[PDB]
Amino acid sequence: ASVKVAVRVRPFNSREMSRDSKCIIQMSGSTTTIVNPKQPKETPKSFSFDYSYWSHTSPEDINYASQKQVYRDIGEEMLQHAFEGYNVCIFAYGQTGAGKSYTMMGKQEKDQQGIIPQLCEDLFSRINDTTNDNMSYSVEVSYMEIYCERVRDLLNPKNKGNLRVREHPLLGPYVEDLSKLAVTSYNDIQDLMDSGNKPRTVAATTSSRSHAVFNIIFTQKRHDAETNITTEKVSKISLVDLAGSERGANINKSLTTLGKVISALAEMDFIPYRDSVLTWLLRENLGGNSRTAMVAALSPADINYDETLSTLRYADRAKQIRNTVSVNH
Ligand SMILES: Nc1ncnc2c1ncn2[C@@H]1O[C@H](COP(=O)(O)OP(=O)(O)NP(=O)(O)O)[C@@H](O)[C@H]1O
Ligand SMILES: [Mg+2]
Repeated sequence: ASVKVAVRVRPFNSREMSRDSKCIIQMSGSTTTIVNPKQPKETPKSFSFDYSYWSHTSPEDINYASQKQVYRDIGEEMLQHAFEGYNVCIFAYGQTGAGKSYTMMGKQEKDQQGIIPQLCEDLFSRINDTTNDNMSYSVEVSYMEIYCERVRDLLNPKNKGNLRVREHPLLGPYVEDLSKLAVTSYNDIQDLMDSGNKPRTVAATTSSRSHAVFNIIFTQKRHDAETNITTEKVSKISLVDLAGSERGANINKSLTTLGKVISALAEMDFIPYRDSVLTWLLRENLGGNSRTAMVAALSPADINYDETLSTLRYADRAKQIRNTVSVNH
């Protein structure tokens, strides 16, 4: 199962309009072409991707990609693998201010919800539409923050101590004492989501330097009538919103390493998964038993050409990543 990759271009931001920025990003079909505003006559660079989201204009535009449409595409696709029993992972990557959070979390207001809110709703909606009484479900959630290789339990602010990332001798990495709460309804998991988004530390001492990881352990129990054993079907849903690649540093280790892992996997001995908390935890999502997808946010502005071309190249490498996947039953 190769890593699926989507790119999404947002509208101009205040910094760009103030510089009379021109749009150097062009989308057609599954192709994305970027123009070099420095070398206009150089041949433009095109990239092929599984999903191309043109969100530079507005919803009044027939060719605009909305939150809903982005979700209903790669969002339902991954949620369905989850239902199939696969571990799943969707992570947003890109330049600081490119639109990673808008894509993953969006705005809790009218029409603006991102992939995480929409997936949670869909997940509960589907569970509640189950008509087979032999099927029962359990949804547990965890939300954390990674900043300077330090882990914070976003579902438990009261705790001011950063959690320890460990390696279970047989079950893989995991954050110690990370809250894992059970929720029986969309509203509950949404109130937990809002609570977590408020606890997040983006203060002002500027732009996001931390990564957020939203984990849902979705368990499907099937009851067999004749003998009383209950087969469990488990799938972990990891929704990641990283810090912008932006434009001794322990504030950026995870990001730099993430790029190395991505490239070394695309090249495929040995990978620095352990060089950073971010790559250590998501090890299995990167090169392991997981259905993984990347969503690459991109500025449409000429002033961000290097940053955006950089993104497109890492987005391109990810596509080359292949993971051995097996349903968990
Ligand atoms: N598709 C979109 N439509 C409308 N506004 C958008 C869209 N994508 C991003 N934005 C806005 O542009 C800014 C970038 O948002 P997000 O907040 O999405 O950035 P990152 O998450 O790109 N930033 P950072 O964490 O600092 O690297 C925000 O003010 C968003 O409201
Ligand atoms: Mg952000």
